[PDB]
Amino acid sequence: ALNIDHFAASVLNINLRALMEANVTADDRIKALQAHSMISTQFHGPNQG
Amino acid sequence: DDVGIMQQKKPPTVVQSRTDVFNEQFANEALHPMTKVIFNGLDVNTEVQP
Amino acid sequence: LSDDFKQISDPKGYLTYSVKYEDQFTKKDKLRASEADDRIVGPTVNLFKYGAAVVNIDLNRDFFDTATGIDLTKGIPLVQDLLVPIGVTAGAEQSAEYVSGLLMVLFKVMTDNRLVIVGETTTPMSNTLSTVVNNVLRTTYHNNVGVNPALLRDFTQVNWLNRDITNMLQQAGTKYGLGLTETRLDYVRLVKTIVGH
Amino acid sequence: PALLRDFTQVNWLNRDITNMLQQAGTKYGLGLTETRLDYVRLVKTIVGH
Amino acid sequence: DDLDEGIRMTTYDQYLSHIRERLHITNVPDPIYITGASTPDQIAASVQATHVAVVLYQSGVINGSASTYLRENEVLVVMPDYYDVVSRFANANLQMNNNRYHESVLEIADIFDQADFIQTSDAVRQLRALMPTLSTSQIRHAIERIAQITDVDSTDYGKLTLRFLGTLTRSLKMQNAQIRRIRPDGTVLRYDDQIDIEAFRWSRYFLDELRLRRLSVGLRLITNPRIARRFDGVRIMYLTDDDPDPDFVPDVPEGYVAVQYAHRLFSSSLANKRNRVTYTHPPTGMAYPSPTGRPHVHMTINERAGMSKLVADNIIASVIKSNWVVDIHDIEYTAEVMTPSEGYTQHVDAESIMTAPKGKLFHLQFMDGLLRPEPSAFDPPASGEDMRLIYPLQPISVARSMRAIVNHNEVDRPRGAVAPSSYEMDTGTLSRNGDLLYSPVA
Amino acid sequence: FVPDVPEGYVAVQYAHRLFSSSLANKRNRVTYTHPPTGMAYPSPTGRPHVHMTINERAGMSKLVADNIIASVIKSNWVVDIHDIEYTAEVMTPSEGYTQHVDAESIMTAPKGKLFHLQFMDGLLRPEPSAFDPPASGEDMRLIYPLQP
Amino acid sequence: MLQQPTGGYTTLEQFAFTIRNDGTNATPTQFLQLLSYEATENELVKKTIPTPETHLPSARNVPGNVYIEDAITQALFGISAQNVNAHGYFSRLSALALPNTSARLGLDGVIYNSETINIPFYDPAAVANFAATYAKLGNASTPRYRADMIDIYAHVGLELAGTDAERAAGVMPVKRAKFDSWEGSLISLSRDVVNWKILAFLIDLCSLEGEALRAFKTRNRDVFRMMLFIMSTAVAANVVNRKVTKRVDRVLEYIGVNSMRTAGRTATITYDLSRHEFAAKFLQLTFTRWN
Repeated sequence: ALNIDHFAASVLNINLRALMEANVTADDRIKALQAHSMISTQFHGPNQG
Repeated sequence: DDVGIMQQKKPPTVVQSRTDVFNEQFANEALHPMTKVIFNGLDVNTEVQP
Repeated sequence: LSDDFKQISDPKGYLTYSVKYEDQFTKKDKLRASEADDRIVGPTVNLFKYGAAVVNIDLNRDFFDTATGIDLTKGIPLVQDLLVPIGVTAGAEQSAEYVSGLLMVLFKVMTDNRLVIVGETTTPMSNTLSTVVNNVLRTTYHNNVGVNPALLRDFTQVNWLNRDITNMLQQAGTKYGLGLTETRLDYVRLVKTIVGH
Repeated sequence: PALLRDFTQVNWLNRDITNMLQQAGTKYGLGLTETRLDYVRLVKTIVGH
Repeated sequence: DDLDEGIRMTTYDQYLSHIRERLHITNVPDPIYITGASTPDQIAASVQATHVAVVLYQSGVINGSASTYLRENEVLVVMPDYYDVVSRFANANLQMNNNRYHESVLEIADIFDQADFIQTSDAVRQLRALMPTLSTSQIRHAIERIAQITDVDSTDYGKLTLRFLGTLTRSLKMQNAQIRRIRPDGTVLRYDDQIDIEAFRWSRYFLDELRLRRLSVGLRLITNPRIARRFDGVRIMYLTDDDPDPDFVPDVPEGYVAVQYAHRLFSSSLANKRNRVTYTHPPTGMAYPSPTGRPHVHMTINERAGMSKLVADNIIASVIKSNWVVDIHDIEYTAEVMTPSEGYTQHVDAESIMTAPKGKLFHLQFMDGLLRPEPSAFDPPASGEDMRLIYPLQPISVARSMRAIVNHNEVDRPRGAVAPSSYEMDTGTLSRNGDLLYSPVA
Repeated sequence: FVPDVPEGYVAVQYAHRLFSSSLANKRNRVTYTHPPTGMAYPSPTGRPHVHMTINERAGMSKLVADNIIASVIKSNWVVDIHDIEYTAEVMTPSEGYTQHVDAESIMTAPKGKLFHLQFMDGLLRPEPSAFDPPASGEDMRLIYPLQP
Repeated sequence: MLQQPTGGYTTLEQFAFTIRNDGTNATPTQFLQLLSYEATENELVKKTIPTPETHLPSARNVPGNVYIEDAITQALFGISAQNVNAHGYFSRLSALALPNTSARLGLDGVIYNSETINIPFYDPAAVANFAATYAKLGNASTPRYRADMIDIYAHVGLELAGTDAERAAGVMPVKRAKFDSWEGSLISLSRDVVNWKILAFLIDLCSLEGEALRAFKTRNRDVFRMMLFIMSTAVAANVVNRKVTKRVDRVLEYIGVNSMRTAGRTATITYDLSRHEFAAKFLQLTFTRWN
């Protein structure tokens, strides 16, 4: 509970909800890499999730 | 319950048996909790994704 | 006069506290209180710093010192010589150096002679204390400061630990409090008066 | 050849000594056995070893 | 049963030393002899006069009605030597004579209810039995050392010097030395009531009230389960897991055959083309020449001094390659907990744990590691890691007021964290006379 | 000599799909699956007795390509390879062994390579004496043929 | 002691269970409806359960004042528990089933050696039959004794959305749960269930007999369904939010199948690998004993 006005307080709250909610796992970045190399290249590493 | 920032402490890991003839003796080793890796110099994952 | 026993300002004690800190567990809330809210419950806060691994009790490293042969670096009272093989030379380390050291720590406690003297004592005001630390103090706390759990009733950010302390100091089964307390042996003049601290 | 009743690697010999020495017939001993005290002075004099 | 009641047996020599010289101070007729016939009537009536509550056993068989009078009235019997108690009273109908066995306790000599005597308590005997054994010259040395540490000179304590003989030494090991009067013959007389002053009535030789009251309080700190930090024995196993706290005794698995270690069950015999050290299974009588493939057992080494180096290697290899559970006893160690961060400072070997001298106590540190931050989501994995080889079975967790004063997110305790007990946080009140009492409860 | 599958075993195939990385306790560790039951087994210990056969070493992540061998020594795992060529030859009791293949170069090497092994014969081996103090230590075999 | 009430320890009312439906609390019966069920073309078969090996860890008595009841409730429902399956706490508990032991289970859920006056507990016989059965969970982790997981979950589902003609029969079509939502609702209910004193519901599930049991199962059929749902949340794989009208809705992806991980790392509570090892061997005991 701070002392900034209700407009800026509303802006920061809505800007935070879309970051927490909208999800992108490590796998989604690993799925994109399989589209920029010779087909059949194999990726391993960071846990899917 | 949180992910550490500063580096931690290790046993550390050591390599041992590989070839097709061992003839081990079980002498020494660490009674203290340690780690033993089969393959020499692994840890291969150099790609960083910004 | 004969003068059998000598007097001291503050008592020592046989059992003390130890700690092993973890230098990576710091809370980002720098809390604050009053000066009399600080003094009474002060050094006890700096013995239980947030992020302490183990806090155990044992024999005092001071009272039983090398001036009386007693040596304890390991946690076990080890004396150098008491009972030993005679014709044969002594060993570098023996288990007998313990049964003999535990016999020697029993000697020092027996030949004791000390009288506690009220010294330094100061009195705080009701306006300068929290309503939780106010009831603990009888009227006058002994000058200097003491270490004790429950003295840190409401001064730790450790939210879980704060719970059991309040529960145990509520069930009427226990009552903590430091300072000048009421006594049976009172006003008994021995050139000077007997008070209970 | 009795004081080594549990110090030899040779297996057959070990069990045999710890059998005829353990026997309810004989027994082995070493060192101070008893003492003869003095009448008037009251000190140890003739010791059996 | 109940491991209590029944009848109270004591050896005759223990009776004469403590009980006989103490009931003798008062003017009570010596304890009545147990009758060969039955006297379940006056057993306590003649015991009433003596106040001792003990009855001297002599000869014959104790009656059936006298067998139950001893059980109910809490009276004691002293037999010269107990090979059995069967024929002493002939347990008639129920089973007692020598079946449901005895136990071991202490009396503190409370069966006087008479003050000014029996000052010391139970715990002083425990310390004496805890002691190894002291020889005459060892006691003399021990007296000298404690004397010279405190400035008190001893020019010639405990020996007589005649000018035409030299320097003859006496012993210094008395016991309950009650200064009494000699008769012209030399034979010890009696108390000498009405004469002798009375100052020679007792006592244990200490500075009146001051020492006896100081010793009484100080003796209790010595026998406290927080000071005694010398743990015995170590179990050695090869199960591989990570545990938050130390003093984790890994219980023996479901189905094992517990074999007593012998200097015989390990024999050397030919297998294949070479000579090998072979195990011999006691219940089945088999070979197993290989260091591996042996049936799992629960070993227990008592003598870790006579074993050859080859036997120790077999023992320390079968634990690894066959999941054997081995055990040691003569090993003595002082354990102290170690913080997760930084790691270990000293590491020992599994070969030195089999050759260490009997009476040389080394310290081997145990890792705590209860509070340790787990790794991040993105990092390299692991491949078949840590194997731990040693385990305490004392157990070691002794002195801890509280442990790990860090909050787990958010308002709850971390798994396996303790708080201070409701005893070190209770300032009581003085006695109705002289010492500290509790709250009290309820 | 070709040692077979001892007794209670189950033959499973290989796919990188059954070797995934997961989290247990406080560390990241490669986890098995065992398709006929679908379990976890986060460590190279307590793994059910399998007869895992590998057709090709293609997508063998060097970490999980190693973890199989580490499980052979601690769970009695019997594994297979089919694309390997070798020209091993019989050797006499004396002169022992000279060169030997590594237990890691036989798992993460190019498919085309032809490396040779070295095998022992020992029928004319000198036997031990009559009365003698036994020496300690034993000797291992990790790679067997199946032809014969 | 409180002796024991005939008809349950859960008919006492001093300690009950109320899910916090936002600003206003409610009853478990009242909450279940806000959820509807979507039948998908997937089918599960009710698989029989294997018996539990009898070999609870031996008695040790390390001095810890162990919060056994607190630890249990934490792992199943607790939000990101740590070291739940460590060996030391259970071993101490198993001492409880022993006839004639100075070790009483506190009413509040804390175990003691000897006793106390200021604290009332459960009569030694009620706890004796309790620890006879839940001490076993202790060693659920061992390679040999360890319990299943990918199959006990064919039961979770029938109960959560089990139609009555479905738990009458054997097979139930794979359902898809969806109910109204308040955004932080999944974590919010999980934060709340942790304080139910779930000890009370279990220490009487082994003491109640032939008739008192028939009445117990027919009343608390909800208090069970509740902790089952909150538990089945961590397991199912995908959480999809539907934005309709002015409403917002949470869909739990598949009630009856172990995805093996994640659920939603953010939208819900997650299960580590030392959790499937635990919650599994738990359900293997309550279910069997339950039916």
